[PDB]
Amino acid sequence: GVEITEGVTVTAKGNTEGNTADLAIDGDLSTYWESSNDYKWIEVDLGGIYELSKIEIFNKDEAVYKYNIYASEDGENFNKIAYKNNDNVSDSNGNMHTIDNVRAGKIRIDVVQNSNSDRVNIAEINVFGKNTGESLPEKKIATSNFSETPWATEYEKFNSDSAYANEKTLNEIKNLVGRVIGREFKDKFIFEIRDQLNGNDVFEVSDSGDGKVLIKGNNGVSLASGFNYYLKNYCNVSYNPIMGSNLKMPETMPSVGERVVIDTPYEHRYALNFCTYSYTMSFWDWDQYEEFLDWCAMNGVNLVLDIIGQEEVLRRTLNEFGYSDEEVKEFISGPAYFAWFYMQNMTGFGGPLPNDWFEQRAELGRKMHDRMQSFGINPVLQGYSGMVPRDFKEKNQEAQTISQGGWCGFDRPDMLKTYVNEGEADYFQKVADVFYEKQKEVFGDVTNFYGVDPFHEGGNTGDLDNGKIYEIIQNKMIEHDNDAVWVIQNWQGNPSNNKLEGLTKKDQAMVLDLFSEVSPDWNRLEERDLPWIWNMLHNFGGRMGMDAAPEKLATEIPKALANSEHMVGIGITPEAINTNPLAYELLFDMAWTRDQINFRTWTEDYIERRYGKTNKEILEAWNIILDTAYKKRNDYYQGAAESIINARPGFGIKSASTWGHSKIVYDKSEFEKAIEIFAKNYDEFKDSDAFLYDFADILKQLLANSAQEYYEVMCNAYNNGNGEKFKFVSGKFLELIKLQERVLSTRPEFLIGNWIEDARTMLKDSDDWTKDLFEFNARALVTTWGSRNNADGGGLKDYSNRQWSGLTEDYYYARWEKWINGLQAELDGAKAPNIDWFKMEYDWVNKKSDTDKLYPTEASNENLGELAKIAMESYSVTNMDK
Ligand SMILES: CC(=O)N[C@H]1/C(=N/OC(=O)Nc2ccccc2)O[C@H](CO)[C@@H](O)[C@@H]1O
Ligand SMILES: [Ca+2]
Repeated sequence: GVEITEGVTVTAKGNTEGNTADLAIDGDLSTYWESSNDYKWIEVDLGGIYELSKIEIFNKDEAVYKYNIYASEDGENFNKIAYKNNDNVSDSNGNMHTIDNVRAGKIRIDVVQNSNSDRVNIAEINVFGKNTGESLPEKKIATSNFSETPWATEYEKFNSDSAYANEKTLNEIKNLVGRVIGREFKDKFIFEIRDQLNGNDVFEVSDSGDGKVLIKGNNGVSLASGFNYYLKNYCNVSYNPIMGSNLKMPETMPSVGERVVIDTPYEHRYALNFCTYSYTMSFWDWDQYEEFLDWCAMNGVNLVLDIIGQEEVLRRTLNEFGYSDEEVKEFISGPAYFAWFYMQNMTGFGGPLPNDWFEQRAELGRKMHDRMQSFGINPVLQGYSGMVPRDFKEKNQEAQTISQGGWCGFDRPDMLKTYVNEGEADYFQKVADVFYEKQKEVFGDVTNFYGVDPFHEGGNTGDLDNGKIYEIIQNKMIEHDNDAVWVIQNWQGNPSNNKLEGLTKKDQAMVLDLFSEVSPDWNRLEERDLPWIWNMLHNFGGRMGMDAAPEKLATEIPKALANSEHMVGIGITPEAINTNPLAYELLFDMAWTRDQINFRTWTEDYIERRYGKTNKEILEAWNIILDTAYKKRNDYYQGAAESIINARPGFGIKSASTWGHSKIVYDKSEFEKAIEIFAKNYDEFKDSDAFLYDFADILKQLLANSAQEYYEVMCNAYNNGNGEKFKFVSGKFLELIKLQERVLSTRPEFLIGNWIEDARTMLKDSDDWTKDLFEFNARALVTTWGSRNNADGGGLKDYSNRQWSGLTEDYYYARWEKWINGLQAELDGAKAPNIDWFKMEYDWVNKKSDTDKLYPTEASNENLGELAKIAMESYSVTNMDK
């Protein structure tokens, strides 16, 4: 050994009674620790630093277990030293793991799998090593106050000094040019501040007289919109840092000709759903955020949801009410779940966050507010409605809370009673006062716009009056910022008129009609004289598929402007920004007109600048897309139609996610014609990346569509009990998925490995524990979402399903192959079992890039034209009989 038989202790973050953590180290094989929740790990302190040579683990039974062992010599960093990932059963002899004489004062054992239960266990753990004579070192989470930073000095300088602020802005608009099209095009522009045009945001583009482009605008985003206007209408250039670009500039800067002056009737152009921060932006670095804000300003956006670094604000707030930093970390979710954590739906899951997290994200948020200030983009910060942890009373006995029940199998945080009786302590007032103060401490006065949404998708209003709740929440927000505007989401008829009528100051609230392009609900808001924004939702969960509503955008936005007195803006509220760039380009365009436009000729113009060129055939393919996947519909529907490939296998499947659809409302063979045309023009257009993007989009749409048809043939073949029929069609079905995987390999944005690597690398000098945990977050979100009770009982299984390379191969295909094998076995042998899908899915979720399989961050050289012809030939609906 030698075995460390003394001074060793252990902690855990949950257990089923009375299977406490100490039962893992009590020398007794008949006693065990057992997990109760999603913290499936224990932490052994060794009473000093040892050089470990061996670690021995015993489980309570003969099930197959999988786990990862991490160690620390500094008490801060936990690095992986051992793991079990083989399918061998536990037995009476235990598992012995050799350690490379690694210095360790603490150990973590994360038992990520148990073949017999959702719940995990360690009966005993023995650690063998050589005592170093040393002891683990002492360090507390500490963050800077905004006012004490270079950010505050800069922020105030912009605020007080007009000439400085203008210089800063103009220089930023110029840096934007250098980032977007290249440094060599920067001095080809002259940027000027002008006034508003009758109280409206405005830009101008004209010729300087010496071959440069002169652009005027009342602020940053107006300038960047003039820049984009020039690129789009004169340079035939189209920028989308997420969904494909044409950035090929002419040899000479083209002349503007006659001067243009373009204003917008809208006070706000809005961007972001709480969900975007999770489904898309979870693992974004500053570079990705910088890109995004350039694209924002260029698209006219001046109002943007901002929850970056809100974990520090909450930490400082909770610290005042009896919570340690560790307890705060247990409250807050992991980095993929902030959407539903800030919307009061869930706690804990994916966590705990590393100690490093707090400072890094406060800094990222300060960085973002600096650029936003330069552009004149208002962030929407956080308001406070009463959200507290479920043990808030234990720590603050006089506090009055309301249990909020569950959300999709998760426990919702409590909610402080917004008001109490006389003679009762008012903890809404105490905690709200701290919250707004700590939010100032972390970021300063950066905005008058605050977002909070009590009772989002459920909860419980207890004994309280609905209107009185919304009266007090607003009054309190205005208390700490007299100019405050409470940004309120409008989702599925909530908040009701009765909550909304509680708003005593209508000017200081702004309601986001979240789903205005499928299900508008602004009439109720307009009738109550409430300022409101018209929003395109479009995207649910980052689910992919050809789908957009260009005609409604072209018509309904200007029509709403004319039919109303309280529409203060338009915007986007997608759950992910990863799909259908047409929709988002058209919506932000609709801000700069009071008249309806022609969606058909708009598209004709759009595709030319996107591909860099156009022709008769490419146009007619896009008309086919407009006539099919993009055709105006009048039904209710959430998201693009879902692919059967991404569905949990079975009979009578009508979607992949619980409240989704797989119904194709257009003619499939008609849509396939677009792919024929794209393939026919491939060689001419392959120099365009945005063309390849769209080709991959419609081609993977073609194969999703045909897969559905093939699935029904093979289902009919089994239900008719033969047989070698089934083998054939089931085999052609799996072959189709293998072709799909090749299609998806062509796009960097469709690679699972990019999502995952971004998770593992988003902070620097992270230990293996943090990287592994963040990869858990990335895997789980796009698949099971949560654990068994969240995936199954909760309805969240495959909610965020992705048509992604690697994921399709190792997860979607694998599910379908097992089920086929399957039915075949029976049809020949009998009979086919019930497959416990979650088990199989969570197997993949818990795999790690460094020990299991590293997914590529690099696209393939596969030929889409060629791939398209293979699709038309063998895997199409058009040729489906042959
Ligand atoms: C799981 C998830 O992300 N659900 C989101 C969500 N789900 O909406 C649905 O697709 N449908 C659905 C919503 C409520 C009840 C049943 C289905 O939309 C809301 C607004 O975009 C978000 O606030 C919810 O977080
Ligand atoms: Ca024991």
